[PDB]
Amino acid sequence: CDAFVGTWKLVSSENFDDYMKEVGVGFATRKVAGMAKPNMIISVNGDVITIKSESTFKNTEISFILGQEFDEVTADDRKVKSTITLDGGVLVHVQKWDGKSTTIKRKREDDKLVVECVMKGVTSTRVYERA
Ligand SMILES: O=C(O)CCCn1c2ccccc2c2ccccc21
Repeated sequence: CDAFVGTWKLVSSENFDDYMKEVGVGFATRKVAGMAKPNMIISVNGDVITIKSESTFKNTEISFILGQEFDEVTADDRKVKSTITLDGGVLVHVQKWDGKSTTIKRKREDDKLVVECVMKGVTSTRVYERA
């Protein structure tokens, strides 16, 4: 994946509070996270992909190789087992913790980067555009 490379700003978000709630995010965290308009910076150095998220809420960063499981501390402080693959141009990211699972799909659509977050019956869609 490298059509994903760049700096991306959040411009729209749907159902993100519902999603965080379903994931188990406490109210105090949802409040600040929900108002957040993060900048997402994606870069690639060989087989290592780095995704940063910067906002007044929290700075986070993951570095990974496609198809190799890694430990992630999420923005909401979950300790999860993450695996990311590239599937028909789609970056598919699964987080597993406590017998639960959530999926984040990042895809390129026109000049948008579209992020779909799924937890149980809840689907949240977030759109980023180049900074
Ligand atoms: O990438 C996204 O836009 C949503 C998935 C990752 N993510 C955040 C990104 C920016 C700000 C807060 C959060 C957040 C909060 C809880 C869980 C996942 C989260």
